[PDB]
Amino acid sequence: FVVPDITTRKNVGLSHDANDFTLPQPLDRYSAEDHATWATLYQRQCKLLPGRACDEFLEGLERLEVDADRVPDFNKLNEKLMAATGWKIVAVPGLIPDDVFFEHLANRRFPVTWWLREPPDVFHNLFGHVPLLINPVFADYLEAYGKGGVKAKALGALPMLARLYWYTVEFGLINTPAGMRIYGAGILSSKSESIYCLDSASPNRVGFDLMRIMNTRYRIDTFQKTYFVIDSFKQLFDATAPDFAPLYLQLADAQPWGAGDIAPDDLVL
Ligand SMILES: [Co+2]
Repeated sequence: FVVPDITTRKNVGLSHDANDFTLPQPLDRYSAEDHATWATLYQRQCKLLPGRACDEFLEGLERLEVDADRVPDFNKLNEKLMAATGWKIVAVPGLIPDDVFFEHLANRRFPVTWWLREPPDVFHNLFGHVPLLINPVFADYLEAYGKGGVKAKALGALPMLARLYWYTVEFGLINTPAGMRIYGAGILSSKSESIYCLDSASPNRVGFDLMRIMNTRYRIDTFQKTYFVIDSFKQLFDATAPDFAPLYLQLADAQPWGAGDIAPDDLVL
């Protein structure tokens, strides 16, 4: 049997723009159970993340006044985000087409799935992804990433950018004098990957390298086998400076690294 998935079920009776896929945040659809689920997830992550999340992340939660006890009102959050870096969040139904996603980031809009899991949802997207948007260097990286979507689409290279996004914005680590810390949203919203990625001898921790990353496969249904480590958000922004077109064409011919591979030139940590 095939039953409707959570995206389908949650969006019953709702609409979205056929071109940009946004909708007003449907506040009336959040039940008491939704707010309680949010509060439980927020409490869980805030207990586990000190000394694991990068300090900027935890500061962003506070500066944006991300609600601890209910699903946040996007408009209220936007008042703080806009004043900090000129970014805003927009509600979307769930996963959206790549060219739409890139167009949003290129215009300093961060798409956030509106609905919550039952006890890539609103907790993952808002709690995991949004706090670092108050950091001007990280925000500029996302904008530059977005702006690259047009060229990538024209060259059939969106999956090569998707690898960069996955291994930075979703699953990135940042080294600090106090020890390795986490900035990837997929880790920051996770119950246990937050532990494994810092504490386990199992995964590879490899120094950030743009070409290497864009040549690296990833898998979505398991903890990462490789994490890429930056020294600064400036390293991410600076990585977007050159022309990606000849990088894409070089990679198009190559065999990608597997998700668990170590490459000959890796700086291994
Ligand atoms: Co994500």
